Amino acid sequence: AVLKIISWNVNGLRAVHRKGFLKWFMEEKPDILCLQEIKAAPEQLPRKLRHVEGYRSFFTPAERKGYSGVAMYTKVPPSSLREGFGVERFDTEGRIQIADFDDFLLYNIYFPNGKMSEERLKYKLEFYDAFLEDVNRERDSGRNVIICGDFNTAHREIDLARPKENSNVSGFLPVERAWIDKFIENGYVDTFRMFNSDPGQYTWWSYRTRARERNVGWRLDYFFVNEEFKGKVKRSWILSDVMGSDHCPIGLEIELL
Amino acid sequence: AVLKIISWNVNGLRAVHRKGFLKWFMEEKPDILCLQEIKAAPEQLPRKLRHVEGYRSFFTPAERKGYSGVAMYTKVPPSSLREGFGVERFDTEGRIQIADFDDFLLYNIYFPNGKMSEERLKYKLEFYDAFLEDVNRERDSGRNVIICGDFNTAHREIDLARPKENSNVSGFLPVERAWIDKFIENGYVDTFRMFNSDPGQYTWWSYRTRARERNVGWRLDYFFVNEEFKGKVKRSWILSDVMGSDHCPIGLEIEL
DNA sequence: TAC
Ligand SMILES: [Mg+2]
Ligand SMILES: [Mg+2]
Repeated sequence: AVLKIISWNVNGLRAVHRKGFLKWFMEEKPDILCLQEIKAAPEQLPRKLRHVEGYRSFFTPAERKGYSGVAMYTKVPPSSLREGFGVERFDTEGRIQIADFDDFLLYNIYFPNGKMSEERLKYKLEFYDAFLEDVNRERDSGRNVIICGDFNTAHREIDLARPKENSNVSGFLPVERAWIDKFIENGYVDTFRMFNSDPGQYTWWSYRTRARERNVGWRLDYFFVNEEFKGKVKRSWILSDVMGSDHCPIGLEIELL
Repeated sequence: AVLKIISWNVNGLRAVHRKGFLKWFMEEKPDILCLQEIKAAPEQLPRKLRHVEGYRSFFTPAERKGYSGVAMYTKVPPSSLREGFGVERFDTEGRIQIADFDDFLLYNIYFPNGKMSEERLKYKLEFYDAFLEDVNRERDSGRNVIICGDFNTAHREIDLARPKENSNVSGFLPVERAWIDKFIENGYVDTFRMFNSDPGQYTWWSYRTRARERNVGWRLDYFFVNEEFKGKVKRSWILSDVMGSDHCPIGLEIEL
């Protein structure tokens, strides 16, 4: 069987809903949909948006109103849902969904943005570490893992149009890039890079200066899998033509027998 | 599907081979690669360089040793290959490959350089004309055409850092610039200019005075298509960060 | 910097 997973930072779920997100959803027909940056209060979202037919939905909102939050729609009944690493400061921000689908755990993570201050760069980097711990523990216990979402970092120079200009900016600091190196080094694989080695493949573009249409962007959204499981991924692609947010969606297809 | 074509004046194929050209090739994975200025004698090129796995290769060398020559690597063979306009003085210089891939003909042309003398400026301008005749005839017969390579001319002031300084130099003469106007006027489209209107977009830089790193260069390498076919090009870009020659590669992507 |  083929299983299709889509990840998308929607930059506010009401914003894209007004833009016809539900129509794109019914067109795309993923088995599981992972969303980052919901912003809205789940209980007071449109009923049509909470209960889309054929899917069970899960919302993990931040404590702060109108901020962060993630969500998962799934055709597959999950055998558990965990919403944190069990570390207070990392679990109150609405960044974490870990869903068990038997063949694999699926991590839907909105990784912190480090731009706004030095405090938040530290917080991001330490979130990186807590996530590595968590996924390693699950992986060593024998679970296959799929990790998707917005990492807020471009891995290599190939992953953003403007590498030199940003070597000093959060999202392309050598500290952040080393963590991804270390993460990969721990037995995890950047799925998109299994199939496509071309530059100019991006998932986020600045709203300012017509950047998307000039294709001056970054790859911030990844699907990762543990090494053992990699032979199950048939494809990993970028849905470049889907608009409505400063991020575009990314797809994963896995084959399971 | 999506088909990727790359055009690159390698300024001598041995020179860039030594510089790790084969490694860039395997990184980039074009469906078709078009190369201008081979210089070397095909039969005595490295076997690794002639027979790269996954590609058929075609070399069209000049009669003159160590001079000019063009080449095409292609994952999918063409059904025909023509190596000239059928005009003697234009066809002995290793400047011309016309490959038929059914959906389109692909012209891989190393256009002549007019700097060295008045004789060669005339030769270049008349080569321009013979090429216009040819592509027009193929286009009128209904074929879709992609033309790529080194035109040895910057079209407009936007296409070189130093326009006033060179209004008197071959490569930016008004005579050469008018021919590109007339060529476009004949129903052909400068693909790069469909997507990017910024200045400072160049494909060649002088080796002297750190010109590349000061970005004082020229756009001399183009992908052109006939008007009818233009809706099929998804993108046309310059691969600025690829080194090894005084020219950098340019890319085309088409959806068939 | 166009040799
Ligand atoms: Mg956002
Ligand atoms: Mg040269």
